Amino acid sequence: QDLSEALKEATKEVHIRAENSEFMRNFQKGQVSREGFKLVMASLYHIYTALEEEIERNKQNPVYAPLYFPEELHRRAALEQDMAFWYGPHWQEAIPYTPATQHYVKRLHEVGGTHPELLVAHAYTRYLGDLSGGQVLKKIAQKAMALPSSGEGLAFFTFPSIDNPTKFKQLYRARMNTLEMTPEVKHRVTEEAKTAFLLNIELFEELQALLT
Ligand code: HEM
Repeated sequence: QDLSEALKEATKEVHIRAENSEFMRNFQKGQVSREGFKLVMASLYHIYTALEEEIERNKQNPVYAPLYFPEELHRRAALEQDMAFWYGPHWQEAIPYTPATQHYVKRLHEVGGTHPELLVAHAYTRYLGDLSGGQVLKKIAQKAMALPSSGEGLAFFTFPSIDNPTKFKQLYRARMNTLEMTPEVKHRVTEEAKTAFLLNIELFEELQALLT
């Protein structure tokens, strides 16, 4: 059984739960506020910053290397543009860094520093979702907040080096399936992907509480 299928199957239940967190439910319905959106985007900025520092650390490591697609997928530069848009030119000092974001970042560094064979779980959880449902969420954010089609403020959701998100997803999946894989590693990759999802759910629970 292929890793990319194992992961999708192992995370389908927790995905249903992540979509039905209060924050994403509100989001889905078009009820995102500028404050809420700013909080989540500032949190992703720290998260992707951590994920991508660790992808760099391990880019030559064969437990990750076949998924090294910085030009196409990396999000940090995009989030930096979005932060300047939403928080202004001194965004670096304005943006929050919540404890639930700190927790996710911490685990990202643990995985990247000490269990890099699990980094694929974290890249899967974030990038493949960004290439799928992320595009749906973009449209909702755009309509809710009157964001222009020109893309300012939504650089995170825009992949200028991928023509077709779905084709790239297929490539990414086919490359996932070339990773060297023992039952040990596979079993723990799918577990870690479930933790990645939980860390996101916990971020969302946290943000909702901060907002209400
Ligand atoms: C309201 C919130 C969300 C909506 C509406 C949503 C929507 C979707 C949709 C429509 C797909 C494609 C389904 C398919 O190809 O069969 C999907 C895939 C995915 N989503 Fe989500 N999603 C949401 C939240 C999340 C969150 C919080 C994460 C992770 C943190 C996530 C991660 C993924 C991943 C990794 C995939 C690809 C699954 C695979 O093909 O292996 N999404 N999302």
